[PDB]
Amino acid sequence: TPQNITDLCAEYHNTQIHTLNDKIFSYTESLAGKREMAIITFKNGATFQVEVPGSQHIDSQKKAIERMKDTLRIAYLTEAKVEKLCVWNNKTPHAIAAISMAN
Amino acid sequence: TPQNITDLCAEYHNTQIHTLNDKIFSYTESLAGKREMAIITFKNGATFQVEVPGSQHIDSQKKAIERMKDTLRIAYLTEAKVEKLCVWNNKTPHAIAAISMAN
Amino acid sequence: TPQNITDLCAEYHNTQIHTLNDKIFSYTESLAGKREMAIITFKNGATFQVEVPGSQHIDSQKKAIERMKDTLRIAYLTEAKVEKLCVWNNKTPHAIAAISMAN
Amino acid sequence: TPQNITDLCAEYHNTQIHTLNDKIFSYTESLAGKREMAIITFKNGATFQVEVPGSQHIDSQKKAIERMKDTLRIAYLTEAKVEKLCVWNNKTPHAIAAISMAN
Amino acid sequence: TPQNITDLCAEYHNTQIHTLNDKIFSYTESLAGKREMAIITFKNGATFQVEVPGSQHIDSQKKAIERMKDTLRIAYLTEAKVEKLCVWNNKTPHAIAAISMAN
Repeated sequence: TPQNITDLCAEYHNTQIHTLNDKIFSYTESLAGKREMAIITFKNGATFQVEVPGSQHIDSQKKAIERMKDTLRIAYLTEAKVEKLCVWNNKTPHAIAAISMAN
Repeated sequence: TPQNITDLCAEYHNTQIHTLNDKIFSYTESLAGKREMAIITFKNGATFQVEVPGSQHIDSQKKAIERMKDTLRIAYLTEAKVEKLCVWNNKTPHAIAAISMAN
Repeated sequence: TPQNITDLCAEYHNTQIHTLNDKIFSYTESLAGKREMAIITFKNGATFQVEVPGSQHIDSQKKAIERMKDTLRIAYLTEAKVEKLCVWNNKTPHAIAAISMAN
Repeated sequence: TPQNITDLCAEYHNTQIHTLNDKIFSYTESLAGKREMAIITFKNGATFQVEVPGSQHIDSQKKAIERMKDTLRIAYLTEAKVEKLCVWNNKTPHAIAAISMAN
Repeated sequence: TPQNITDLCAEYHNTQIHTLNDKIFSYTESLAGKREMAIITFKNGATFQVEVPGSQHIDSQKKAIERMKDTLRIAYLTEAKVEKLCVWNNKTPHAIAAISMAN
């Protein structure tokens, strides 16, 4: 298994690492039909989503999508520094695949 | 895919944005039959609900409704500032579709 | 839908409002068979339960019963002020139907 | 329904009350197969388990077992004082049936 | 049942105890397909995973794997000291089987 987010991210196509080293500036979540998603931003203007679950996702990802939204909410509320995000860059906003937190 | 709450809200019929920029004043939840819901208020008097799950909701919204009540409870307890709510205005109290949190 | 806990409470028989305006003094939880319940008290001694799920409950209430126990535990640990409880008074201890928190 | 943990405990065979009036000293949890359980200790050395779910358990206890592990973890992390435990004493470590927390 | 993490760990083949007595330095989680996992590190460089649920795991472990990831997240965010990890050391990074928190 990968030992860090960068190596993990590199195992997939259409991804990139963003380095934030900053707490989340805003947290948005929606229960509206077909937009059951979360959106975060950072003070540098960067915006990211956790995608609406869809046919691109495999079954094993469903619980992990829900966990990620849990993680972003509590990170936001505790002002935890986000080190890096692994994202898919073929979506707008870029779609979160992985998160690391440090410092 | 929308990049913020305002753009997301605009995709739906019978919605509007309320700007609060304030912590939640009160949090109420019920387990009584047919009233399994949450109600929040702000010190300006504004009252909002998370609706009881019903036939106006698609399968994908059900988990998101449960998440929203989780979010409102922990926002209330941490005194997190609510920036905006996207609501359906064809319900009373107006029914929450989305929330953004920021300072 | 109801604007507040008092109006919600009045939609049901065998209920009353207790106004506490105080934090929970004690929290008790059981996994023992046929007693899978929570009990709370306030400083004055008044005692309330979240009932064991039973025949009186409709299916939609089951997730709400679990949420209520989650709410009581975190309210207890954070010393959140409980404003009101809506309770069924045909049980002993009185059985919680709804809770409002406000500072 | 019982008004408190001591009365609840007395409804069962093979139980006793431990009065700790102390925070949890250590919290242990395992995902290893057939040992999916939690263990806590107190500074006095007293050790308690949440049992692995088994044939002795009824369906209604499954969620409550998960909830108790949730409760012990957050009590441990918040340094919440544990008042009493109701335990089954026909197991080693003694198996938790119920917990009370008070200031 | 085992009374502590060291004795639990010894019940299994291909395990060892690591003694950290330190808070988690970094927390990483992924929702990417086939890498639905968490990774933690300590400041001494030690790196550990919660393995992706697979066919090595029995059904009772599935909920416990999710719980473990919940625990590591909240331990990280609260700066809780991790005492020991029981790991399988036939995986790289070593795969977490159990955790103890004290002190």
